[PDB]
Amino acid sequence: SGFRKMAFPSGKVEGCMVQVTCGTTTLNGLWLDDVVYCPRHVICTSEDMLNPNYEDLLIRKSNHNFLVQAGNVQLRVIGHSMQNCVLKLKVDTANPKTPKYKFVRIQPGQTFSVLACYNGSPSGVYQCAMRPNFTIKGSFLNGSCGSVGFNIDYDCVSFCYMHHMELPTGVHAGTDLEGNFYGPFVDRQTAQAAGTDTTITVNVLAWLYAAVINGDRWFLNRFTTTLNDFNLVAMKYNYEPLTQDHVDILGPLSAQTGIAVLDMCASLKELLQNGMNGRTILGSALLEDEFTPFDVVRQCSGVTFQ
Amino acid sequence: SGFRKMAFPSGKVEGCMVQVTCGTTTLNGLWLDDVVYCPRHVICTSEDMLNPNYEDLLIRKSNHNFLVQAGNVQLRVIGHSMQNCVLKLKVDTANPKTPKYKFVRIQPGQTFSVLACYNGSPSGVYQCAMRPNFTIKGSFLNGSCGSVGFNIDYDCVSFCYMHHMELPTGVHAGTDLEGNFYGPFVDRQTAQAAGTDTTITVNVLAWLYAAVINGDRWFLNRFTTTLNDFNLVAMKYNYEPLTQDHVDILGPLSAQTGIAVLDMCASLKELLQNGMNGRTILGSALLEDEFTPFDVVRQCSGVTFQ
Ligand SMILES: CN(C)C(=O)N(C)[C@@H]1CCS(=O)(=O)C1
Ligand SMILES: CN(C)C(=O)N(C)[C@@H]1CCS(=O)(=O)C1
Repeated sequence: SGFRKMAFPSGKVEGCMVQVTCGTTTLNGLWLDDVVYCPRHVICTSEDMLNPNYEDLLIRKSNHNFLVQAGNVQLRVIGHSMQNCVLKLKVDTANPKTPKYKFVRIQPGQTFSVLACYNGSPSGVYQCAMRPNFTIKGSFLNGSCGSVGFNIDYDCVSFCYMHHMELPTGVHAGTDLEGNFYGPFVDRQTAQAAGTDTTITVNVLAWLYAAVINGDRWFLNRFTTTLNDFNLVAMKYNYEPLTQDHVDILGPLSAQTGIAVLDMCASLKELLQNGMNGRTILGSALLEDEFTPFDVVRQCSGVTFQ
Repeated sequence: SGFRKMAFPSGKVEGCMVQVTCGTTTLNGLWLDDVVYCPRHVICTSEDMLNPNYEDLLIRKSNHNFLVQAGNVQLRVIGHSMQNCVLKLKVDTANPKTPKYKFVRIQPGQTFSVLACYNGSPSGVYQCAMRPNFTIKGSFLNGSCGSVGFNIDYDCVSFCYMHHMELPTGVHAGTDLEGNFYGPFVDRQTAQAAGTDTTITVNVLAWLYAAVINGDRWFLNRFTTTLNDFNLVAMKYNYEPLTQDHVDILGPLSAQTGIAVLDMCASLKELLQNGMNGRTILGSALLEDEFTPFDVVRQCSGVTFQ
């Protein structure tokens, strides 16, 4: 027992990180097979970032202008192409450490691991959720761009995120591995609006199930509710509306604990209206929304990768 | 910017995890050079765990009774010895993935990464602190024993923890890699007392510096204090006493932010006396104590490993 914000083991992704340099800009790339994927803004000067014409900037770049380094080894670039907001650099060597992998576009509320990197070297790993406003709350400094987010399914790495930028508010935006931004964001040094950061209701309920499994039971109340009643309260507190699809996904946790999903919703409703009165749940003083129902099952049942 | 509970990249340690089986008990071992390290309680039946005589139990075990599996490969055990609460199994093959490494015994308040494993396979990675009562608050299920805690210094892995057990209160106890428990705990299924879990004051102050660096400034107050005044308040709230050694360690953070350590102590004193009034700091509703001053510098300056 115990319940922790747990990332996937990072080794499979560590073996894919390289350094990409174009002129005076260095960031991270992802080397899979004989392609290196990186943020197209590698081609930009700080001046360019104000109003970049990526097509025009790219015309001045040749294969030999992209410096790709895998630890000590230089990779030879034999082709380059722009796909949305990423560059695909074709190299003459397939990554010998390439894992089984997929490119997936995740939905808001879904979680993933970030391997934060600088100059193609890993600094750390942490768990993130795609926020309902399509931002993530990460830890990224200058040079971290091209760091990736991923999930592992036994032996297959599903890459879902590449880091591209920080909003003036200090939240993070990026793309899938086809170079399409999550949300309405663009790779330009312009003021960009994050909308309302709503709480991922289904994830809060999953974590309340985790709390019960782990003996943290004080918040269980005598009440039930309905989806419409709960949602009328969820709306007021900027919680995502809970759907029958969400109830269905929580079924296995409901079954393990013997607590009906709607009873757990009534507990959550009282926690929203009354707060925690200075108490904690799994060591948090607020309602945690970065565990999915799949995350809770996974952690509470000890599923393995290799 | 942003500030996250960040583990070390896990790849170097993933390459060291193996499965150890003795009779009907399976747990994890750590394969470094031609030695596999594991919890000595691998030799125990659930009956044995009530009052084990490890010396007597060990007499009935031969090299061929320890089944060691590295993914698909069986390792051949050519020797075994008990060191405190760990077994050292000598194998005929040096781990080809052995990193540069050290065995270190950490102090309470120090942080490390855990790679949670089952049957020699990694499930996840998270950051822990050695609590002042020498427990850790982990995420460990049946089979996780022999999972290790570690720090990385560029290319060298410092192993500091091996998981051995859960207290009836759901906190975790284990050893250094010489098999000496942290704290007064024993590898026996007996009721064992965790003492007071005090807050790591120096770590709270480091995280308050991280908050300021990351623009979360609302808690900065107009006051200062002294070490004796602050400590009189720290004691009442079960905070560890702050020493001049602690002030010294916070010097670089004090220098970066221009906030005197004692001014930050006066801010912390008001947060203890008055609480957060429903506000957050780096997305927490409580004062976080599992970042060291070294952790904050490291994360805020993007230091790299390989
Ligand atoms: C592309 N990179 C690396 C960035 O972080 N940006 C340009 C931010 C966009 C919004 S901003 O102008 O505040 C900075
Ligand atoms: C050795 N292992 C794997 C354990 O977790 N224990 C025996 C705990 C000691 C205290 S207990 O008796 O509650 C269980």
